[PDB]
Amino acid sequence: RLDAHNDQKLTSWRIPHPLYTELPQGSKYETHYRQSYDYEDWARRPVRLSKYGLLGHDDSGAESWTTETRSEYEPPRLRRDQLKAAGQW
Amino acid sequence: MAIHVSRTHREDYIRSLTPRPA
Amino acid sequence: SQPVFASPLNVEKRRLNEERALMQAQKANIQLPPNYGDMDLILFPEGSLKNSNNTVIPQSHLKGKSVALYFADGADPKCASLLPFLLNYYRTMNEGGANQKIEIIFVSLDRDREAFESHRAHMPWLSIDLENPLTEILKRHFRVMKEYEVPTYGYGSRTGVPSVIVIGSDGREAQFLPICSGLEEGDRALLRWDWRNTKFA
Amino acid sequence: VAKPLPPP
Amino acid sequence: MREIVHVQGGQCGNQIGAKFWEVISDEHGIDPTGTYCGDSDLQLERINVFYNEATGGRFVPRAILMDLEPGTMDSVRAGPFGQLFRPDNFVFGQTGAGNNWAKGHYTEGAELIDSVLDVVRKEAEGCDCLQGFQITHSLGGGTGSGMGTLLISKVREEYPDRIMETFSVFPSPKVSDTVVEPYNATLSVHQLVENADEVQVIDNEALYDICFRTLKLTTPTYGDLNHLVSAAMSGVTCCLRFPGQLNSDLRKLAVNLIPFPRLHFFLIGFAPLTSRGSQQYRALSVPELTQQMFDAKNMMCASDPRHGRYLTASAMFRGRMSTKEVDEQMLNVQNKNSSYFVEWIPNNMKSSVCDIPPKGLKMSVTFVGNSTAIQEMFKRVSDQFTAMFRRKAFLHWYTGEGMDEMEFTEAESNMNDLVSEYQQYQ
Ligand SMILES: Nc1nc2c(ncn2[C@@H]2O[C@H](COP(=O)(O)OP(=O)(O)O)[C@@H](O)[C@H]2O)c(=O)[nH]1
Repeated sequence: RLDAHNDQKLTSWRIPHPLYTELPQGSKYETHYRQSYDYEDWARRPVRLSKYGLLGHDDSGAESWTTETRSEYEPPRLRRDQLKAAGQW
Repeated sequence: MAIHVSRTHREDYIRSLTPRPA
Repeated sequence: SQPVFASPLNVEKRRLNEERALMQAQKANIQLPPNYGDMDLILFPEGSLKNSNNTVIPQSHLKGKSVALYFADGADPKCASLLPFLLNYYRTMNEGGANQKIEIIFVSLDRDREAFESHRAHMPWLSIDLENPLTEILKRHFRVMKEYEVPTYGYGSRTGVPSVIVIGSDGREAQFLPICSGLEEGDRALLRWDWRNTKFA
Repeated sequence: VAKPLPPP
Repeated sequence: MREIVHVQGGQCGNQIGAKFWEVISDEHGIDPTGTYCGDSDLQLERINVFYNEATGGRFVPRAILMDLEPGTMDSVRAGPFGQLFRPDNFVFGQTGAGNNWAKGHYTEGAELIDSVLDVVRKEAEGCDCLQGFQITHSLGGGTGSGMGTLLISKVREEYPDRIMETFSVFPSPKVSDTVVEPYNATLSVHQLVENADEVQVIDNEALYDICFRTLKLTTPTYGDLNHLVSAAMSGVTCCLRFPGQLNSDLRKLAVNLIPFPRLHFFLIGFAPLTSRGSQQYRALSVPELTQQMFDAKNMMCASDPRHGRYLTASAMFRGRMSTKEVDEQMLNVQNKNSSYFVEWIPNNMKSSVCDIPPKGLKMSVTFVGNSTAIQEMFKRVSDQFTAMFRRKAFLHWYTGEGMDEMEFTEAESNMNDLVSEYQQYQ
């Protein structure tokens, strides 16, 4: 019923009868900022909080743990190999 | 002071939405 | 004959060596049955030993090595405590030398498929998989169990899980590592692992 | 236990 | 090797200590069923400081949860990580010390000494050589302030050469819970100053003030407040269980800071404490750890250090530090805060290198400070206690069990002697 210039928007309330069916709850937003500067999904993107609790500022873990002696006092020819991959000379 | 749901932009709404969403 | 006489390894040993002693007997002053020093074996078949990225590694790689079977379990909390200490000792002996020096075959006592996968993604050394009956015959050959499920043949309980143990060429017991044993000296017994007379020739 | 023979 | 004996006293010490073994099990990777998970070398390499192998492969904490009201430790059972402690490590209670220092210390706690000193000397003698004691106990209630300090007197008098440590939460001037605040406050302190090695203070409304501004949370529970304190507990003994370039022992911390035997009271901070809305705004650098840690509002005790002057203090960094960017900048904060540090000690400030960070961080820092800024917090303890004591109020329940007028005045005079000793050293 749109060929005759429909003037009553009551037809769009038959399906969302309880208003708590989560289909019309926050489904549209038509302010000028979201109609001029907006890309495909970079508005409704969840933010990374933590995975180790409130003390976790971000993700480091114990798999990234090596002490200063074990990290750099390593066997020499392995360091000769891995610096060769990144400009030893 | 009235306290509303995290949808409303009254008092804080950025970090208030994240740990207990509502 | 070592370390036990009643094992699936040594009963297949005393079988296989005996008919080929018969093959030399009817072909020919041979003596029957053949001696223990005269018997020889292949311990691990062609498709047994699997490395980290799940490709075939030949048995021939194991010359000039100190190879050791590490009885273990993912859910066992003794094993979860001894696991990074064995990770330390395996690491520091490989690149502590110009040639790779020690080697551990991972032989497991896990519940199911997914249990071994969680206990294998963190292992650098070789392993044997559970559905192959080499795992079952090896644990009776070394007399290793959690508790008494299967009846031992008049034997006791030599080790408790875990116990890493260095092996010989013909399956002989080389020298014992008492993680939990009569010595029961935990978390340090990998220091006793010498690599001079324990060579897999 | 019965021990292996040392190398002669 | 080194062993630390943990004791939880009072309602607060049980909840704070519950979140201590929450975070320590997170550092070393212990599944709450007892087994280990994490497959790292250095997590359990030094594990005997807080754990004992129990011939099942599990790691029982060396802690003794201990009170007189059974409900608050029964909720430790119902809560997470209540399965690690031994059942023998619990000292039961039936009557419940109802916020009375006299009931906790003298009369009803006396028959529970024979069970808690029996279990602490059993776990002490089970090792080769003990290192130190650590407790968490409250100064606001009765089962923490009165009966917790019971344990302090015997353990010091039967292990004199060893050291001990307290995490003491204090009554608050702004918010008023447990109307018998200053009796438990003064009665705990004068006994504490003669049988404690070093005591370091925690204030409740400083913990709420952190969670309001720097953490920026609307309404969480006490579990967040215990998370900050467990961050400080993890820090202050991180090097006792992890390596470092410039190490730190708990009694290294004692020798390097305490001048004089009468003053051993410290102020505790921890950094970083920033909201997740500013984690993208925060590019984690060594100087912004230091300026955060030298912020009066970051402190876990709500005593303002701008009024007082720091005598000596120690900063303990964790993680991977460019240590010259640590220590010449640790000079650089001494130089701008020339009026915030005392004049007769060159190098008032100490640096420490713990080589392992906490969970979810590349680097953190734990602050401990011997300051003259505690004398204002002890000043309104004096003003509260004198108002309670001007014409013989609130204290006949104490004297009904054997208190004397002679000894309350000694509690007041000893602690006024202590706030006097802070006052001259300015
Ligand atoms: N930091 C902290 N403080 C607490 C906790 N529970 C209670 N408190 C404080 O302790 C006071 C209650 O007295 P309390 O010491 O628990 O009485 P008790 O049962 O005799 O130990 C209140 O003022 C609270 O602010 C907690 O879990 N953590």
